Amino acid sequence: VLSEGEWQLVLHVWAKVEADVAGHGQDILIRLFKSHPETLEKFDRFKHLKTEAEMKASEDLKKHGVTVLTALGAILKKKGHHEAELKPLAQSHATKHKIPIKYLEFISEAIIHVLHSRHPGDFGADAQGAMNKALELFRKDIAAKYKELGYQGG
Ligand code: HEM
Repeated sequence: VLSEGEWQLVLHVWAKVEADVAGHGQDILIRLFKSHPETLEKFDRFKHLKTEAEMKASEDLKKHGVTVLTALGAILKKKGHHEAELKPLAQSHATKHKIPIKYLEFISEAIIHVLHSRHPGDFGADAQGAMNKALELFRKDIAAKYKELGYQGG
């Protein structure tokens, strides 16, 4: 789907994420919750966290951010050949809970924001476009897996 050069830009910046998965995951989740507070409602065990400092101090939130970015990184490294990885994630997101595709757009925005805030020298326009396409592909394929399970993602 993406070109080889696009995937290489995606994985180049992802290598920077891997130097500090926990910190990236905290900042991505906090940006998501700050920018779109309705998403915090989906996490019953994070609802009692009232400030950014409380969110940074929560080991539970930090652990979940690592779980999130580990799954995403594994998907990105498949360079689109990710059906076996996306199916369980769709089930996690469409069965136990109901995570609309729009919420995946919100977290994608937070991912772009944090990557550019931390790594501007390795996340210029071409890299941003590549990551945007990779996350678009992720969201499109997740949406199809949602429908397979009976969830329209709305
Ligand atoms: C890049 C996008 C995302 C990725 C890669 C991702 C990944 C994951 C993973 C790996 C799990 C654990 C699944 C398991 O082990 O059973 C999970 C659970 C969950 N996700 Fe996501 N997630 C993403 C976005 C979101 C968003 C945007 C929301 C809500 C607005 C959300 C809500 C949840 C909830 C509520 C759970 C259950 C966690 C719990 O039981 O405490 N996810 N996610």
